[PDB]
Amino acid sequence: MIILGYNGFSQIAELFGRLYGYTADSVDRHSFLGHDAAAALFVDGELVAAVEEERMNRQKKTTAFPANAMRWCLEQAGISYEDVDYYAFGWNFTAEFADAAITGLASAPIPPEYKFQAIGSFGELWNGALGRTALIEDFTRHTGYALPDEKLITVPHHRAHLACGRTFSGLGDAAFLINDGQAEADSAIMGEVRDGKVEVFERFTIDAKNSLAQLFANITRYLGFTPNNDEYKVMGLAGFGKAPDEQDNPLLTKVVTLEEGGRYSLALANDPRGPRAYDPLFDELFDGNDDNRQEFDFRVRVACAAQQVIEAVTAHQLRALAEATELRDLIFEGGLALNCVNNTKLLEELPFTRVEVSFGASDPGVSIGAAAHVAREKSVALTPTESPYLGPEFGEDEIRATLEEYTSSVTWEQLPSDEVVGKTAELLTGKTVIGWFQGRTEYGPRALGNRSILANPSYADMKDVINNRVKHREPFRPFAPIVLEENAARVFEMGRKERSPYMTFVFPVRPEYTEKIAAATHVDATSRIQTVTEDSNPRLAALLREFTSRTDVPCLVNTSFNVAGEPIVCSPKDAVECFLGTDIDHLVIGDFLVSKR
Ligand SMILES: NC(=O)OP(=O)(O)OC[C@H]1O[C@@H](n2cnc3c(N)ncnc32)[C@H](O)[C@@H]1O
Ligand SMILES: [Mg+2]
Repeated sequence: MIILGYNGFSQIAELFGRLYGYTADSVDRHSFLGHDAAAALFVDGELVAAVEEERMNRQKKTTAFPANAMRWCLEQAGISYEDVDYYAFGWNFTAEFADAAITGLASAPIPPEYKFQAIGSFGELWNGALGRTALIEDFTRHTGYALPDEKLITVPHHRAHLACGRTFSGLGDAAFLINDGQAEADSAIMGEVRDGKVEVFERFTIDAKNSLAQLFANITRYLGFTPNNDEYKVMGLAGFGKAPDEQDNPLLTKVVTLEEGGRYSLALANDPRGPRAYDPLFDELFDGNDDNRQEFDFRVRVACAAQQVIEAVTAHQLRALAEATELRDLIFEGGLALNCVNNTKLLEELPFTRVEVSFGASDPGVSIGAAAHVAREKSVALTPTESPYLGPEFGEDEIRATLEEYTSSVTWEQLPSDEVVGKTAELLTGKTVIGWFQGRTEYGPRALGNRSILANPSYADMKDVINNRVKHREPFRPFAPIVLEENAARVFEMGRKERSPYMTFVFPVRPEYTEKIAAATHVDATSRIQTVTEDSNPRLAALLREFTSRTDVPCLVNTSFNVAGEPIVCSPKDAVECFLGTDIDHLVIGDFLVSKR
């Protein structure tokens, strides 16, 4: 039983650019489905391989067919397209949905002129990208394998999110919340998993016009940031501000309405100007004009408001789900689980003992999920696994061959394998920013110490220094720390958590370490931490013991290894080209210590 799950449409790029004006140069360029195209391959229940097409084609959140990733996934498992039993697509645009979607459109309080325009666009998206026919054509043009209808199973988007979380959570019977920007028809659902069987409580299912995630997205656009690429900047800005009273939160009274059964709805959900309608309504709530919106204290006030909406709405949803079932082990998946601040708050302030958000809570995870969903259904007992390190590895010979292609630009020494960790630790004792390239490429949006820039957080000026050594760093972004699992409770206020290996939860820094791990903390006194063990990342675990024995510092800064708007480096080619395009001191890539000439 070989099952491959994927996500992408080659024509989705073209169609949104034309129909909705969402073009490659627009701030709305990441705001259409198919973003975070990828492949994930299960052989006999072991998740053998996975990587996002953004890492291969080097184009961020690429909506493309994941051709290079599917190539690589098959190569890793040493098979071809024809050995795969079922392909899993992480969207389920069936005829039944399209039947309901038109029927829905027909039945709506709208001038029929807007109705023709909408139904016709949905047609262009249907025929162009979404439909089972477009899919089979799209696959067949790109792989060269002609995909038998038999071998293609489309998974409901939200169900694909669910399948990702279950694969990595460790749990059995669990409650769950999926809350993403938009699915086929829903924007969020809740239910439970009991003794293998998923059950959606349809009573909580929120429609796509009442989208909590896309409200935050509109807010991100409002403040001159890229919606669907820069929402953390809002979360980030909520750090420098005080939350209003919930009765004093303009967005929580004139935009969002809390309904019984943990439901909610939005003013201007049915306005046929689309979502851009909220732009002037936001000016009418926050003094907004053309010399105040992209300002700081403005950005901060809004941010706090938006962040509180997020905290407020999701809190309601989960309260409801509390009575709806007995279970207190929660799976939170979908893109609103990217709000790591909010994730901690749900855990601590609500009745769920355990809350598991995976490194694939976002759409990148729906490629893994799509495959997992089909497998479990095929009674294929799934080998439990916690590892995000699912992408391309590189040998000692492939790195040495790449560094020789750059003899003119960099020098390098090849250290003995088990001395590297200790030599990098000695460097890291200084005001030194490091490139760290080891093991298989990590999956999802956060770098978890295989394609990382590392640095010593103990020096007070290190924040300013990292941002200066790696020019081309994207602003409004705080630095996150790595720590060994054992030092987590000592250094951070963990509450109900004993470990956070994916940077999915934020935690307050205890006062006795605030000067020691400064660079890896926000002004909120918060760190989006990655716990590390000899089991999860032995080389990374080892680095920390060497670094900590020398400095008595328990944490290293771990920030994504990339320039602005470029995705995380995948190849060693990628790593060196980045190292040279930055003022980073050194690059430790496998057993090699690269320096510049
Ligand atoms: N399925 C689909 O359409 O893609 P998806 O599941 O990846 O959507 C993620 C959604 O979460 C929003 N989002 C991203 N980061 C966020 C954060 N920190 N807080 C709140 N919303 C966030 C983001 O703007 C987007 O609306
Ligand atoms: Mg999604």
